[PDB]
Amino acid sequence: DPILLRPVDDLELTVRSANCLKAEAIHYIGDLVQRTEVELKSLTEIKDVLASRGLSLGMRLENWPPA
Amino acid sequence: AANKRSVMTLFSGPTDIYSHQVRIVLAEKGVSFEIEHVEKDNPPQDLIDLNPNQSVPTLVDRELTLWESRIIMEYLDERFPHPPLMPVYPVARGESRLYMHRIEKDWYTLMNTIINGSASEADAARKQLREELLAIAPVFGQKPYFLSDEFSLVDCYLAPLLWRLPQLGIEFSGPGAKELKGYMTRVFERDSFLASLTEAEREMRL
Amino acid sequence: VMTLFSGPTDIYSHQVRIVLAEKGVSFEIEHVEKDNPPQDLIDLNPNQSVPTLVDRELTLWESRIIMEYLDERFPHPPLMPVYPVARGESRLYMHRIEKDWYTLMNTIINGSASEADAARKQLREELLAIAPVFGQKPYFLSDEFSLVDCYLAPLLWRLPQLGIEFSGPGAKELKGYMTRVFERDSFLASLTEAEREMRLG
Amino acid sequence: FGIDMNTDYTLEEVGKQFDVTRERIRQIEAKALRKLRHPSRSEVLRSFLD
Amino acid sequence: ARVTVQDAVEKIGNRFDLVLVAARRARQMQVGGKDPLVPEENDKTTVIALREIEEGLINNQILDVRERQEQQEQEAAELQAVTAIAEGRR
Repeated sequence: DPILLRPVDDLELTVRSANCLKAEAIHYIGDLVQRTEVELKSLTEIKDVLASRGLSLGMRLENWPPA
Repeated sequence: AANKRSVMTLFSGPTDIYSHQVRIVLAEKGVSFEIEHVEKDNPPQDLIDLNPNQSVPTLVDRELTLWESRIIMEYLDERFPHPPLMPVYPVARGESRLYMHRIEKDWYTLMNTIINGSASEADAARKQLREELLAIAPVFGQKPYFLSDEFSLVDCYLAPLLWRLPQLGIEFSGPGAKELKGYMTRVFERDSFLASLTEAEREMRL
Repeated sequence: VMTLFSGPTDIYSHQVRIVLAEKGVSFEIEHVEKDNPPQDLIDLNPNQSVPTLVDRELTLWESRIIMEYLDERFPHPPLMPVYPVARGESRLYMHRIEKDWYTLMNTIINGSASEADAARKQLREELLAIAPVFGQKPYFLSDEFSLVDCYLAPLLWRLPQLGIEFSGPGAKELKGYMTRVFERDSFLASLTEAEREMRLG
Repeated sequence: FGIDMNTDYTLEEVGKQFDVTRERIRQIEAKALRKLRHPSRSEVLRSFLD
Repeated sequence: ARVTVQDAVEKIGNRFDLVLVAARRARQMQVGGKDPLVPEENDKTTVIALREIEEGLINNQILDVRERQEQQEQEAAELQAVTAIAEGRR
C-alpha cells in the first residue's frame, strides 16, 4: 500500500508507547505490518493506531525494503 | 470571594441588551466566563455590594468590577487580542468608536421610547425607526458588514438591536429588503451569536 | 488644517485644549458664540454639539473620541497606562467624574438658587474625599500627569466662579495639586481670556 | 507570530491570555511546531523554500 | 470547432449582442460551473457558448428565466430551510 513507506513517527502514535516501539530499534513502517507480538500500558496504543488508518498485525509482505 | 480565582465575574442581565451586547464579544474570543441571568428587582448579592453604581452587566476580574456597555467590551478587546475586533489605523479606528456613539444615542432612545411611549410614538418611533433602517440599505452591497470586512464591534452594536426587531413590533417594508434581509442571514447565525444568544430572547423569533 | 470648534468657556472645550496643547498639535480654533457656534457646522456635524474636530477627513463629536484619538495617534508623551489592566482603571475612573460631578454642576449653574445649595455642599464633602490620597502620588493616582487628571484641571479651575472652595480641611493635601498642575505650560498656554476671569491665576 | 492578526506578542504576554502563566507557553508552541516540522504536514509548506 | 459565427448570429440578428449573450453564458460554465447543454468535443468555454446560440437553446430571454427560476427556488431554499431556524428555536 502507499500507507507502508512512512517514517516510524509519521503515524502520530503516542510518545511513551511510541518510545517503547521505537527505542527498541525499529527501522520502517512497511515492516510494521510484519511486526510479531512475541518480539515486543503498551498494547492498546499500537492497536487502535493500526486499526484506524489501514494497517494491521502479523501480515505477509515480501521483497522489502529495497530503499 | 467573587474574584477569588483567575476567572471573570459577570452579573449579566437575561433580557437587557447590555448583557447580550457584551456576551457576544465576551464569548467571541473563546474565554471561560460565568453567566448569571439576574433581575433588577433581585439580582445576586455580589452584584450590589462590590458594584457601587449597580448597573447591568457587571464584569469583575481579580481587581474590581467594570460596569459599562463600552468599558467592558473595550476592556476585553484590548486584553484578549485574538481574534481581533477593532482596526489598527487610528483614523478609521475612532470612527469605529463613532457609530457606536451614533447608535447608543440614536437607536437606543427608539427602544426605550417604544418601551414607555404612547400608542402613536410606539409606531412614531417605529416610523422614525423602520424607514430609517431602510435609509441605510445600500451600505451592505459594498462591504459584507457595516463598512468593514472583518467582524468588528460596530457590527455587534447592531445585531442585538436587530435581534429585537419584531420583539418590539417591527417588520420591514419597501424595495431593497433583499439586500438587508439577506444580510441578516450572514450575521444572525454565527458562533459568536449562535452559542451566545439567550434562549429567553429567542422565542420572539418564531 | 486641524481645526477645532471649541467653546471659549465650557469645560469640555477646555478639556480638549489641554490635550492638544500638551501633545504639541499644530491646531487652530474657531470659537463659538457663547456655547453656540454658527449654523454653518451642521453640515460637518448633524449634532451641532461642541467641541468638534475637523482635520481634512474626519468629524468627531465627543470628549471621549476627540480626546482619545489625539492620544492613540500622537503617541508621545503618552496619557494612558501601558498594559490593559490599568487602562480600565483610568478609562473607568473618568467615567465616574463625567457622570457624578459634571452633571452635578448643572443645577449649580442651570438649576435655581435653591438646588445650587443642593449640589453645593453634598459635593464639597466629596471634594476632600480623595484629598488625603494626594500624599500617595503627585497627581490624581499617578506619578506623571495623564488623561485621568484631564477632567480635573479644567474642573478645579472653575471653582471660584462656581462658588465652592477650600476652608480649613480639604485644602491641606488638596491645594498642593492645583499649585502643581496649573503651572505646566500645557495648562499655562491653554488658558483663554474668557476662562481666565474665573480666578486670579 | 503576527499570523492573521495585528502586532505579535511576548511569551508570558500571552500567559495572561490563556490564564495559565508559566513556562508552559514556551512549550505548547515548542513541541507543537515540531509537529508541523515533520513531513507530510510540511509537504506543501516546504515547497516555498528554495 | 467554430470558425465563423455567421449561423449563430441568425438567432440574434446583431453582432454586438451575440458577443454579450455568449459572453455571459460562457461564464456560467467557468465560474459557478453549470453544465454545457451541448456535448462538448474538447473545446473551450467560449466556442461552446457560441454553439448553443445557433441551436436556439440559449438567448437573451432564455438566459434569465433559466436563472431567475433558480434565484427564487434558492429562496424556496430560503424559506423551506428557514423552517430549520423555525424548528431549531422552539
